[PDB]
Amino acid sequence: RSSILASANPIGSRYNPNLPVTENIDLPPPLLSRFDLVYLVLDKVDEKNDRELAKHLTNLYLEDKPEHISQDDVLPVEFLTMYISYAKEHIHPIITEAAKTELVRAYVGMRKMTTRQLES
Amino acid sequence: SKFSFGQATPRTLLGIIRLSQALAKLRLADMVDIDDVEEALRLVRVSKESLYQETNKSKEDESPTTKIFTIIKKMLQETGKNTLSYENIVKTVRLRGFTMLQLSNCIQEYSYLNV
Repeated sequence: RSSILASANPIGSRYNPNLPVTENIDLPPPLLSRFDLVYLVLDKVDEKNDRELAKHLTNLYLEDKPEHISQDDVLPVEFLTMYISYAKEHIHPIITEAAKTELVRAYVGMRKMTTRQLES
Repeated sequence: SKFSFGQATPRTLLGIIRLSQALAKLRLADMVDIDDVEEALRLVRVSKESLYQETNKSKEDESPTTKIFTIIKKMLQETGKNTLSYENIVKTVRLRGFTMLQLSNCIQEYSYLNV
């Protein structure tokens, strides 16, 4: 009982925009429906995005510690592990009647545009 | 095109940084200057230009009439009128370095073809 976090890749190492998702990747159709979130991170050529991304990576190599970022904006690794282990042993959310009504309406609207998407 | 290479992946951007930082170690310098960036970018352009031939031609030294035509394009960009009375373009040519005798011959040449 564990989650699977993998990263797929296309055949020719280039996601063609004029090709379907099932044809670009050699993954079985049943394997694609078993996942919960199928993100598609593309490498779009943008001048406004490559300029800000290069400045962020250059600031990490100039200073070993983020002095420009405040301490209340980035949480340490020791505090992040204590927030997940504590909530996974005491916090137990219960689906109420108002929350269960919107989940049924959202599942019908998605099919009008499998049962694995309902549990996700 | 026929010489379709790879896409501009972000990994190629980090390669120029590693090549520029390695060039500063040979010169015993703790800071990367502008010469180290140009030297690292030259090695990438050489490996990419190995498919093209050694035939490069470049020529850009014609009559000075083309330089005066660029000043007329600035007036048409802000306004866009082809009138004969031009009193503001003459003040821009004098600040450049051209004489007033050659300016009158360029305006009459363009006015004949209605430009």
